[PDB]
Amino acid sequence: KKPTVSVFSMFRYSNWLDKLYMVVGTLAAIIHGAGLPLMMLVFGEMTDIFANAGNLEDLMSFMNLEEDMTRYAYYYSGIGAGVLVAAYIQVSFWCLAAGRQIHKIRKQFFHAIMRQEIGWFDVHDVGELNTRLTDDVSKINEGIGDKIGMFFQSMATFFTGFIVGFTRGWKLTLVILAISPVLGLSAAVWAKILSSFTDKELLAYAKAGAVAEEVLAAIRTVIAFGGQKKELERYNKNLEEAKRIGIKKAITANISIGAAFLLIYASYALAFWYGTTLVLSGEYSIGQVLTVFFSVLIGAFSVGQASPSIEAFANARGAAYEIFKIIDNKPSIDSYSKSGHKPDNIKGNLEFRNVHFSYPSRKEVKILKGLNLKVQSGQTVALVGNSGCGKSTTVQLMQRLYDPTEGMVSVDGQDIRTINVRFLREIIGVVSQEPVLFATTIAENIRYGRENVTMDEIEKAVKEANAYDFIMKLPHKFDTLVGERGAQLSGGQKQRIAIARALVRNPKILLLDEATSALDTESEAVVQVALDKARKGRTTIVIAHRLSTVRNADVIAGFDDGVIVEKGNHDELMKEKGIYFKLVTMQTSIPPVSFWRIMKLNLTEWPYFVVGVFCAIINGGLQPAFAIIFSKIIGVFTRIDDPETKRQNSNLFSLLFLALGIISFITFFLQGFTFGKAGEILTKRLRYMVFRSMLRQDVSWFDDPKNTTGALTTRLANDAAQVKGAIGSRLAVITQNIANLGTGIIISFIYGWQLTLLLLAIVPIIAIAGVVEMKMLSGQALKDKKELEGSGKIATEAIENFRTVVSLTQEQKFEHMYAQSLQVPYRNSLRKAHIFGITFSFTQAMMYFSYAGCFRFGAYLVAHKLMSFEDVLLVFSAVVFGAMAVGQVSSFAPDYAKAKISAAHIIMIIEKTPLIDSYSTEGLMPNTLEGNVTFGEVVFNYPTRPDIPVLQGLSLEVKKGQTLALVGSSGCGKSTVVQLLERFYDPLAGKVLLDGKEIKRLNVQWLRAHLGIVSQEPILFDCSIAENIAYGDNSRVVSQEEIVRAAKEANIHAFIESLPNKYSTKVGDKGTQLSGGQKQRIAIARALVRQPHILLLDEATSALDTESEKVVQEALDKAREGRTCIVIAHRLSTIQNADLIVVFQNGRVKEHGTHQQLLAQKGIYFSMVS
Ligand SMILES: O[C@@H](COc1cccc2ncccc12)CN1CCN([C@@H]2c3ccccc3[C@@H]3[C@H](c4ccccc42)C3(F)F)CC1
Ligand SMILES: O[C@@H](COc1cccc2ncccc12)CN1CCN([C@@H]2c3ccccc3[C@@H]3[C@H](c4ccccc42)C3(F)F)CC1
Ligand SMILES: Nc1ncnc2c1ncn2[C@@H]1O[C@H](COP(=O)(O)OP(=O)(O)OP(=O)(O)O)[C@@H](O)[C@H]1O
Repeated sequence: KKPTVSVFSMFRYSNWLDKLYMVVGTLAAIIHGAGLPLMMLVFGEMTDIFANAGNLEDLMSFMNLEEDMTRYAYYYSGIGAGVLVAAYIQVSFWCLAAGRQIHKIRKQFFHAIMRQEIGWFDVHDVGELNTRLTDDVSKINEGIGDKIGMFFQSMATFFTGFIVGFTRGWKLTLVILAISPVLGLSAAVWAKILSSFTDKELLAYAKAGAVAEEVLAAIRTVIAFGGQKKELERYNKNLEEAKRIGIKKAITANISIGAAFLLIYASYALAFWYGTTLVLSGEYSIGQVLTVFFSVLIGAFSVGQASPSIEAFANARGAAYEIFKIIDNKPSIDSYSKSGHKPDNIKGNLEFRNVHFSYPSRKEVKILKGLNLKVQSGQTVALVGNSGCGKSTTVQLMQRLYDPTEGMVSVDGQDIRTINVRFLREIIGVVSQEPVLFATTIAENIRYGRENVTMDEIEKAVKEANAYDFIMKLPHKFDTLVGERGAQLSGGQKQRIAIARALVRNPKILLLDEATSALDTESEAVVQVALDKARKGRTTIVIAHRLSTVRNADVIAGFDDGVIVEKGNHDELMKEKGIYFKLVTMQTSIPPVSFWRIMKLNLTEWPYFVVGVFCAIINGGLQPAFAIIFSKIIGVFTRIDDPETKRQNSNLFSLLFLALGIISFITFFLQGFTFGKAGEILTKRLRYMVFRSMLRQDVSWFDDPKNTTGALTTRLANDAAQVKGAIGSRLAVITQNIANLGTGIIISFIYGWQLTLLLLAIVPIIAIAGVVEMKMLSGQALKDKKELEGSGKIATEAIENFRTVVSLTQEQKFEHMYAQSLQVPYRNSLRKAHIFGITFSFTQAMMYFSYAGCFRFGAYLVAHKLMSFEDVLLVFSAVVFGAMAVGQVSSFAPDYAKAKISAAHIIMIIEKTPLIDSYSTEGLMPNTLEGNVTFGEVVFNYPTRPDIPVLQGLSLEVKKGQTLALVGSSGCGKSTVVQLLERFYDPLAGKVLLDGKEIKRLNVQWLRAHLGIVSQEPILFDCSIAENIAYGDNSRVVSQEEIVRAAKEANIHAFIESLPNKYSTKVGDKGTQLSGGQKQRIAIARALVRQPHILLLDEATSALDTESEKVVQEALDKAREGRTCIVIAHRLSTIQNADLIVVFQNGRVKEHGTHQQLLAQKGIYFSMVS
């Protein structure tokens, strides 16, 4: 973060080869940059040879104009040969040196990250650390890459040009030197603008991007509450600012380039005026004036080309400071370490004694105050207590995830503090609540625990757990491919295979932490069976929720208020009547779009396009005008006239130069203004329409795997801003290229056809040379960050779940995987360095060889009296310099192909029409609904995978005032029925009624606004508390009285009153931290403001504590009252407070009856409640 680090300390991983590369690259760069200010020295003397003979011929009316020009053809070929070799060395060597140093840094930085222990990752954000690995290293690479050689080349050009200017003629050099600072400043500004191109500016758009992300991620709730119009309004309000910022950016860029060109042409005019004054006197010659002026001007404008390199180097140092800080940091308990104490046969005897512990982030407070245990081999320890006493702190402390501030922990006599770190974490097997799985196969995940394991032990471990049927029935058996972070598998299966993975390690001291994790009922029972199967000959500390499995335990340690007080088995705790007994009583592809359609999108802004095309014509018509004026101004001295006529003509031509500069600035500003405004308006309109279309489309469209939230926001952020490049930029590029190149070719053919025909063969190569130079100066080949995606995925999945990784003792494994994934792109970059170097060198050298070829043929033609020197200059400066300008213009513009590809998607999504339209005004909104929801033989299938049906003709019938309960396995039709009753999807078959009226003819907006729902998981908006609670009945301004009475009804109007600012806190962020109980209560409060006639809930309490669950449950029970409320919950939570129970079996209903019938009969419901 600090750029104040020594220059040479940056080059710390420099081998001998890298240092030799740097020195030879620097020498080659100094050589290469001395060519252009030297070609204007040969070009000056060549002009004198042509001009001197021209005076002699005119006086006589071309003897040695063909012999002398032979020598100067060699000089151009020599300078071109040097640039052919020097430029190859400069670009390739510096890129090779940087490509090698960064490879060491990238591997070494990942070595430091894995070395750091838990606690370092608490202070250092995992997201920020992941960002530094992928972006800061790239910043370093850009800083120490080709830009250093570019800086050396620019400085060499500056010094060589000024030396040549002073040596040839000092009088003219001083005049340009006086105005040199402003030229250098303008060049530096233009270079910084050019380098800061091709990177998307999302700082302005982030405001709207946050809203888009939150809406699209939570599209279910937005559709449920019918707030889509409000979200669209908010999105437009946010979009306006980004539109303004984009307009300003475009205007600034065009102003900068226009100022650069204006200064160039003004310098031309002043220098030529003073040069004519000198030449008429006789101090100088036309060739000497050309040499001095061109050399000094190139030198002055080249000192600004090195400006981006200095800033890049400073930023590289600043970004490398933190990376080097992490590298040289030594953890105290690092897993690597160096050997350590290691017993042969550790029997296993845990020991806690005076354990005082505090979390490093908040060490001012303490959680542990003297925990002490005496569990020996073969026993079992259980922990019971309230939420907040620190029942997982000891779990993390046992396997040396931290260090106790006071006291000691011992195992088998010896203290843990003197023990080999790898051995300890190897003998300590652990499981947690979340069964995190890696992207590799199930068998590969199993092998991840211990590498040197064959298939036989994996089979044994799977047999021990419960997977030898679940994975065998699945395709691909053991090697089943885990995809999309374990999308196929569900929670219980992941937990079972995580138990198997823990079994694979064959540990000696097991350690379970909240393994239950409320995995419904059957999954929970199976997990408990697997857990008890696992615990046979192992010292375990079993922390369990619901406090039912803790009954059977050798020592049920009572974790209450730090130091454990309650102790003993169930009978002793029952006699003592402590926290254990109390809580026990408590519990018991797309075809391309034609250019015409894309053009029609921005048709409403036609005047902008008209003015822009006119300005593009006037702007592109400037290079041939410059060629004509240059040829005329040199021909003024070529011919024999009287001095006064020469002076007057030269002054006229200088004024023409100044007028050209003024026109260039004006047209650049106007073209930028018009085209930028048109593009920004088009982008805003496209984003608005795409967002509206996305909101209108049904849930099935979002459920499609291609249409993910990330993909949709990427479309809305990138493609809707790239579409503008297929109309305005395309028109400007084509118009400018035509109006310069065609005009130059036509003018050249009129004045000379032989030389034009010869020069028409190098035009493609010169244009490609300009394109290559412009695509290297802007770093377009360096902003790319592809071919490292696999390594980035490995790094992310190893740094995000670093706790599981460090508990699994796998650092060398991930290090080697990262190195292997980095190996191939290293060699690819090494080859691409040479490829790019040779391409740049050849393309640059063609520009130097063109002089020799063109002027040799021109010498022949002039000798044989077929044209004049002025015509040769006109043809050259119109066919070659025009080609350079064509190549440069065609590169400083967005790519046309990607623009049309994005426009295809934009046009596809804009015109899309849904099935369940959410904007259909047609409807039959009645007076009052009695909430009679019935289902008849309804068969439904998911749209993404219409292969196995979910519903098999359900039959359902509910009257007003009756509370219906439905129970079944997890993932069954209950959630799908909830979705379908709200008309989220379309049933394939069956009928849905509502007070005798079919659901087809009911208005969608009326239905979704006529009832309220509570989501299975708590979903919250980042708006204020007042807005988040007023996000219920929309299209109506609500008062605070309704809000407060709903909060009172929801049993939440205590915590809100116990908060600063009351009903104004920024909910979902800052320090609100509602946990889960308060989130559920505020969600049901938001659902209660609408006063729905029918209320739907689905597993509100899923993974809450043993205290906040009761408050939410009683709030739900109170909220029902006289409403047609459907309820899905965890078994006895609300199943017995209802009236009728519905049983689901493979989607279709199984039995229908009251509680007494189902309980008395030996049915499935009795089976799962026995
Ligand atoms: O390609 C080399 C070598 O070019 C030649 C070699 C040999 C003979 C030649 N004969 C005639 C013309 C070029 C010749 C020169 N580039 C030409 C292109 N510069 C670009 C550039 C881009 C767009 C508009 C104007 C400019 C000009 C300088 C500049 C300043 C800062 C950042 C970038 C640049 C500027 F703003 F003033 C870099 C140097
Ligand atoms: O092709 C033109 C015009 O380019 C464009 C025209 C219109 C629109 C454009 N839009 C985007 C990019 C380029 C555009 C640019 N060359 C390249 C830049 N000059 C090079 C050059 C090289 C290094 C440093 C400074 C310069 C500048 C002039 C100069 C004088 C004598 C010999 C060569 C040159 C100078 F010493 F003062 C020639 C014109
Ligand atoms: N990442 C963390 N950084 C700092 N303090 C934390 C962090 N996680 C938890 N704590 C604090 O550590 C203390 C003990 O946490 P505790 O073990 O009770 O966590 P838990 O997730 O509720 O688990 P358990 O229910 O098993 O006890 C609490 O005061 C808690 O706020």
